[PDB]
Amino acid sequence: SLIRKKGFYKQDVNKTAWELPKTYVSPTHVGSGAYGSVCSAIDKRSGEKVAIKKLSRPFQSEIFAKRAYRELLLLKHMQHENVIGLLDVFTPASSLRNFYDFYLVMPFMQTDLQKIMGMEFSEEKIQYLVYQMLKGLKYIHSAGVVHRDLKPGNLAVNEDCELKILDFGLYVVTRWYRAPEVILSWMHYNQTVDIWSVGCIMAEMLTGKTLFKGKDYLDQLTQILKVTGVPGTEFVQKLNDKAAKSYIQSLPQTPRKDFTQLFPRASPQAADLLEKMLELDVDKRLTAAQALTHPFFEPFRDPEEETEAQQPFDDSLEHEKLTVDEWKQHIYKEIVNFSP
Ligand SMILES: O=C(Nc1ccc(Oc2ccncc2)cc1)c1ccnc(N2CCOCC2)c1
Repeated sequence: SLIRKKGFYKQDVNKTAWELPKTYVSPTHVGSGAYGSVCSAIDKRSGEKVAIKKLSRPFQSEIFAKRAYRELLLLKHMQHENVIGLLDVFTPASSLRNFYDFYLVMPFMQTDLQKIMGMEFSEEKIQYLVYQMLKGLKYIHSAGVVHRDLKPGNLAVNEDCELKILDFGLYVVTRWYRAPEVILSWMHYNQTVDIWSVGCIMAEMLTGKTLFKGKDYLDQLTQILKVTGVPGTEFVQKLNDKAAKSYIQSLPQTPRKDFTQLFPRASPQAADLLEKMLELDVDKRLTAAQALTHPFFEPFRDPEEETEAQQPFDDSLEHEKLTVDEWKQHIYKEIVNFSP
């Protein structure tokens, strides 16, 4: 019987107590979040900088335990350059009675797109970043996983502009990057909801300004339609929301675009790619794989880097309804069963 496993040491980080293995040193506060907090550290074994996430009271309710479990499984399942992944998982606990929390170890990312946004952006930089986005999206999609909430705050970068996607498999919150069909639920969505997000993010890189805002979903829609133009009969028919369909048929039918005019500084190839991602029709909107073939990425394209998951993300317990204690049992085993 022990207080914590050997080789662990107690240290305060950002005025909270952290219990870390010896191999991780010089922990340094990074951020405090909704369900945990993060620090950086040096893996003295390799001297490389990692990020360590302390889960906060993951076992306080079935909802917290599932979520914490889900994050672990997803990070573990994805193996891709542009998708955040797992280097290590640990807990100071020595038994189930001990089991209060666990730590996720991941590669350290200096910053994110939300924090370096606004600064003009050359098209070459845009080509490079967006190309990495699409590759990561192609990978998670191929595993049957959609992000649903892609945003600059979710795209981590280092100083070399290497990119990894975060937080995949997640009144009036801001929904600037969200797909119309999700905000209005006016037809069923596919994996190309994330592509809409990429379009909004790319557009913002080009101009320095958020593409779509609005106090409420209707004003956002009005801003979206200024750009996409009012959709034609082919699209209108696919709508499963008759009230929305009515509303759309009753609008001043303002024709689409000329994205060359909406983005008067964009290259033809960039405007063309934008046109195909900012597409209302979820059946015509580009997939990640298809957008990767676009000429806008010619200088960076390497088909070999455009991998797919070999296996679909398969959580048999995704639907299950279990007791917090049972959840801890599974999370506990996964941690034991893990290997770096
Ligand atoms: O990226 C993730 N986690 C994560 C991202 C960044 C992070 O902090 C870092 C990482 C690297 N460098 C700096 C900070 C810590 C955890 C992540 C992936 C997939 N699913 C996630 N969840 C879905 C279920 O509930 C919410 C959690 C989280």
